[PDB]
Amino acid sequence: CFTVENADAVCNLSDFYLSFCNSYTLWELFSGLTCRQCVEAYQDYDHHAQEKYEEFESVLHKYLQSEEYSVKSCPEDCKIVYKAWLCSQYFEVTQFNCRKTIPCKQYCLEVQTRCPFILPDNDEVIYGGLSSFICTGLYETFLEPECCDVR
Amino acid sequence: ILSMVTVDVIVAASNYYKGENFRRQYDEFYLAEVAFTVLFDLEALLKIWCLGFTGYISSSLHKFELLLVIGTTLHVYPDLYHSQFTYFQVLRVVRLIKISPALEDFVYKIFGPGKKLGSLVVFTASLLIVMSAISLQMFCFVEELDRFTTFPRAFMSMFQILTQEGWVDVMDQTLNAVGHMWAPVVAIYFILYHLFATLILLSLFVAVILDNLELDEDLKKLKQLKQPLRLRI
Amino acid sequence: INKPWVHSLLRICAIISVISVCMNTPMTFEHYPPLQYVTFTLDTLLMFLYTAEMIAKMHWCVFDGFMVFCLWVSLVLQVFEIADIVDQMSPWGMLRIPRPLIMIRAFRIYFRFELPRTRITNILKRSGEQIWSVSIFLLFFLLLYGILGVQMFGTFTYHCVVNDTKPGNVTWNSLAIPDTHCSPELEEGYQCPPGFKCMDLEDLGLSRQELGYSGFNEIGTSIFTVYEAASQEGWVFLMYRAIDSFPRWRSYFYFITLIFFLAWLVKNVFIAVIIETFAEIRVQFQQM
Amino acid sequence: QLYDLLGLVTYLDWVMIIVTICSCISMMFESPFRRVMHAPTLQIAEYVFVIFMSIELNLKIMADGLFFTPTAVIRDFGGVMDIFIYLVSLIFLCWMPQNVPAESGAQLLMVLRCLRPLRIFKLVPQMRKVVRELFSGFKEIFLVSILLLTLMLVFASFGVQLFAGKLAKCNDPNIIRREDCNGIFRINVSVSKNLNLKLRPGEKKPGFWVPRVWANPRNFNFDNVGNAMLALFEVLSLKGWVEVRDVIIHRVGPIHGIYIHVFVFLGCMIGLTLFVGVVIANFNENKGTAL
Amino acid sequence: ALLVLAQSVLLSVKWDVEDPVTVPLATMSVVFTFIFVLEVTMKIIAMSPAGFWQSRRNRYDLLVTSLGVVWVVLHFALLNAYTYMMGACVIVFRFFSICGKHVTLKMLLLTVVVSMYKSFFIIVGMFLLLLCYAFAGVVLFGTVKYGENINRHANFSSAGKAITVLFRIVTGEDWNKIMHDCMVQPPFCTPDEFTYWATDCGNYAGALMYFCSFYVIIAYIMLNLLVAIIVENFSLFYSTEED
Ligand SMILES: CC(C)CCC[C@@H](C)[C@H]1CC[C@H]2[C@@H]3CC=C4C[C@@H](OC(=O)CCC(=O)O)CC[C@]4(C)[C@H]3CC[C@]12C
Ligand SMILES: CC(C)CCC[C@@H](C)[C@H]1CC[C@H]2[C@@H]3CC=C4C[C@@H](OC(=O)CCC(=O)O)CC[C@]4(C)[C@H]3CC[C@]12C
Ligand SMILES: CC(C)CCC[C@@H](C)[C@H]1CC[C@H]2[C@@H]3CC=C4C[C@@H](OC(=O)CCC(=O)O)CC[C@]4(C)[C@H]3CC[C@]12C
Ligand SMILES: *[C@@H]1O[C@H](CO)[C@@H](O)[C@H](O)[C@H]1NC(C)=O
Repeated sequence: CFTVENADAVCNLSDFYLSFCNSYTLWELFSGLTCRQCVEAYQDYDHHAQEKYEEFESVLHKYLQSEEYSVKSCPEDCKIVYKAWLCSQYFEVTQFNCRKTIPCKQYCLEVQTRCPFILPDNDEVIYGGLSSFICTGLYETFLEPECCDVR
Repeated sequence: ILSMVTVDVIVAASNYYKGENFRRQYDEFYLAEVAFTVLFDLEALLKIWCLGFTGYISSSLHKFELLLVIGTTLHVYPDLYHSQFTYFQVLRVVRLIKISPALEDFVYKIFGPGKKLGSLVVFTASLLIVMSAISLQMFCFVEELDRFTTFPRAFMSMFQILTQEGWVDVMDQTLNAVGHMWAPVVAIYFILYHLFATLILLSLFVAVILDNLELDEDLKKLKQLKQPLRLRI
Repeated sequence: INKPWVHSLLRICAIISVISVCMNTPMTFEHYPPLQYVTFTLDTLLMFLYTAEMIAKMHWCVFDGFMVFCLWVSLVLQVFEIADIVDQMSPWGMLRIPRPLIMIRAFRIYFRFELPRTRITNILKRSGEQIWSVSIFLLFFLLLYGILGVQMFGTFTYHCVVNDTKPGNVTWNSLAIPDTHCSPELEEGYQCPPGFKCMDLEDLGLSRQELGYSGFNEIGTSIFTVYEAASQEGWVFLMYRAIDSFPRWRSYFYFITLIFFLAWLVKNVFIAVIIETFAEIRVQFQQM
Repeated sequence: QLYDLLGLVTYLDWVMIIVTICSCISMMFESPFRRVMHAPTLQIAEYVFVIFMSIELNLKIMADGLFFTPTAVIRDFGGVMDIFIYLVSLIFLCWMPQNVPAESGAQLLMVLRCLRPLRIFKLVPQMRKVVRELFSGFKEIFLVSILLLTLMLVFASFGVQLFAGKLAKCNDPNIIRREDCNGIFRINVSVSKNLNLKLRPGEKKPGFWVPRVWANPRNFNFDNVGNAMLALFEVLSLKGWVEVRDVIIHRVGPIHGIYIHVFVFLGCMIGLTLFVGVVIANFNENKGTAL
Repeated sequence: ALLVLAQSVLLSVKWDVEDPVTVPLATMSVVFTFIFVLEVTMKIIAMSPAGFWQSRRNRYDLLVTSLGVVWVVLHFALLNAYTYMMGACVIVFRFFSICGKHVTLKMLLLTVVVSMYKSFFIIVGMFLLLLCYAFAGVVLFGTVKYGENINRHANFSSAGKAITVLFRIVTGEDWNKIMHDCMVQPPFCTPDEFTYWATDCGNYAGALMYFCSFYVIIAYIMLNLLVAIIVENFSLFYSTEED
């Protein structure tokens, strides 16, 4: 319950949450994925995730049909799942101190389950109605690490 | 032979996509196609032996079948497999038209004398070619415009205008390419071409087919002058 | 000229000329430099052949004279542009605009009529008069719908944008996703949700070209848009813009009647005309 | 003319027409959040219609008979349709479930219930006349449909044989190889199709980050014969066919651009004109001026 | 006829109070009316009032002129949006009145009106079929997640939206994209086990059958009845010189 603020102060590791990706703790990432350079890299990854999340939030805010596109989904869940998905992708590590957990991969599916249909630009490639956010390719067997169900 | 062609077409169409992992130039489908081509060659040889070359060629359907046989014999060449010649592989299904005499009679009646429709199609092709060339020579040099940078693209654009799909988008892009001083004349030219294509040419097709369905006037006059229920149980 | 073989060679030469004019293109030479010379050879060689006829015709011909003159002009322009003194991207290519028309010569044999040309001329004249009448009908309806659009639908230029957008800073990032119109009225049209507000991008300084030509700002543009909609191409999007930008009933009535009248019946008038022409061909000729 | 109009059908028939109009108007207000099963206000029309339909059937069956009579209530397709509609409505009334799982028997029952307006066709003689005139040319329409089906089968077989699995491209244009497009990339978002604004040099188009995937286009593909047939049927309408043309040309080479074009010539320009000619010829035949 | 055409062209700019250009135009619209009044007065003072009344075209012209005179009287008193819209409507009707003046255009107009009158029953049949399909569509797809083409405009959430979308499909614009939007299945959409109104997933086979049948039946068959009606009526009425 101590969000990492100073790179030097930090260095049980199981109680120091990250700034942006608060769902994860430094201990697991150390386990699966000198300490000053590591913590600095962690902060850089968090900064990049913050930037991309802000970009996505700005894009979504302009979607005027935000509360009508689905009767079973709301924008807050879409934002939460996007944040978790990005954090998991930068932090491809199994979480151990979860209380309830699911594979991290399915998180992207849930995105396209709850997030609105964003139409991609067709200027140099004809997408033919292809959704911006999809996971499974042509005849690709989708299903690994497990991590907290932050839903 | 009808059942055999039906089975051949069904097998050919059954070559659905399975996976990128396994796929080879030689497969059960290729062997089946070679076998069917051999059968067609045997049939053609027997037919020519019996009826003679002159008798065999004397009728249009036999010429068509011979042409298909040659096409599918070239098709099975391993370097030419799955090439354009695959068209000749599917054209075999045309033979099935002979299963029902009613279908053949309907085809002959509705298409009528081939001269009219042949003239119409050649006229359409010639008009499309000339207009595509004209617009190419008008627009090929225009910078920032790719729709007319080559003759094939100009023909694609004109065919699109004929179909009426996205025609307004092509017109808008052309007006964007040219300066505002020249936009009006090019817009007028495109509008006139679209008007001519949509209102007359398609109407010409409709009228041609309608007249094909229409009976001959002499036959009309001749025929006109000449001229147990559910409870049965 | 005497032998029919000469006519056959002339027809094949006309086909080759059409192919050559189709091939001549700056990017064709750029991607395939060698063909730049090939097009030259035919362009001159074929010309020479036709010159003979011009020499032999001294003892309708204005058509052949104009075509051969166009051939001369095209060869001359080719000579200058191969010397590299005139840019290949120059507009001078327009001088080849009438050359492909030579294609008609290929069918001239079929165009020749020895039967009583008077009747065919009468049929074509009657068809021309009927086509003219239906054209006036269409133009009158288009003008009517154009003036109605000018009066009813104003101009489609109001759009929702981010609250803090400033003039001259208009850009992709300033528009809502998807771009949605308004009516400034508090009760009519669409209202920007909170945090956005809509106004005229024309006032911000955007040019007409970048906003698109479609609209009802003037009678000319109004009839242009009416014809575009009457083609059944993009009329639904225009209708949606109208609903978002103006009262719902106005757009529904206008577009429903426009589709009812112009799209179906008026178009069918032309098919009716051609059917009557085919009937007259059926009787007048008595055989075909 | 008013007297003739009022005498077009029997008084019972007029009452039935009015009742059907009331019922369809009442059904027009049904919505997923205003279901009839839970809205008593909409029940009245259904109840009145069913009661009146029941009495009509009761009166007619004892007057004409259901079978083996010179005149019967059910002797043509109209009687079959009316009996079917009444039985569906009565079953709906008797059951009227409170929970309707998606794609279940109850949903099918509601779909059948939706066929209610067709009664006007049988009840009004002019609608019967126009239906008969339309169906007169059923054989010719069927033959034309078989011809189009054969052409579509030819082209679908060719497409499945040649293009199977070749239309798939990774969603990221930058990468060219399947194995090399993994992770995340930045995809732009459509703003306005009609707009053609220029972009300032120091700005990036709106967009967000999405994963790289090797996926086929959603609207069409040629993986199997069924998908090819569906794609060709879509191309018959002349809507969205330019996207198919561009996709084929860019992803399978420009030569295969012939394949689509010829189809549009054979299927769209001619094929539908066969339907047009058949319908016009049948109309003239029925009018009686064909000979 | 030329004066009527000029008055119609006067409507080239939207009449609105804010724009000053509106005020002059109205003025030039007044004088024409007075001139037109003479054309009526003449025709009603050259002929007996009954004689003028017998011709229906004269009745229409008199009604239009009276309405225009009323608009002139109102304009000098109120000078509001109502007056401008009334004047625009009067000018529109006067321009539409040109049809009787010409011969060929008149005959074509009679063809069109007779065609719609005789196709009334076919149009009612189309409307009934469209209503049936609208009921089916609202039942099957009343709650579908918004997609490529389903949006605020294209929706099946109510009967009216279904009618509008079906009419669009009859016009054919992007029907296939709507169908594929209705094709959405998991994991794109959230399925429900109990009720269809609590789920956003579409019906695959239902969508295929629905849209294919609707498009084929309406577009390929029924409109050709209107085509035939137009053809027969145009042959009936339109007729140039006969040898
Ligand atoms: C017999 C009649 C009725 C039909 C006439 C058809 C010709 C006008 C067509 C047939 C083949 C066409 C050619 C086919 C292929 C090409 C390749 C094409 O190559 C490129 O465009 C490459 C450009 C690049 O990629 O940079 C240039 C046009 C050209 C010569 C085409 C020009 C027009 C041709 C000769
Ligand atoms: C074919 C028949 C049925 C009639 C169709 C009308 C066309 C004959 C003409 C008449 C009005 C014309 C339009 C009148 C006005 C304009 C505005 C013009 O835009 C500008 O004036 C901006 C100039 C600039 O920004 O520099 C572009 C051409 C356009 C669309 C013209 C295109 C051709 C139109 C539609
Ligand atoms: C006299 C002639 C015209 C015969 C017409 C008979 C129809 C009225 C039949 C044919 C199809 C039948 C339906 C077929 C299937 C079902 C599914 C069935 O669904 C279930 O509830 C069972 C499964 C479950 O409950 O989980 C209920 C009856 C119903 C609506 C049937 C009701 C009666 C229908 C509409
Ligand atoms: C997004 O737009 C930029 C130009 O602003 C372009 O370079 C980029 O390729 C586009 N995105 C994709 C996925 O092509």
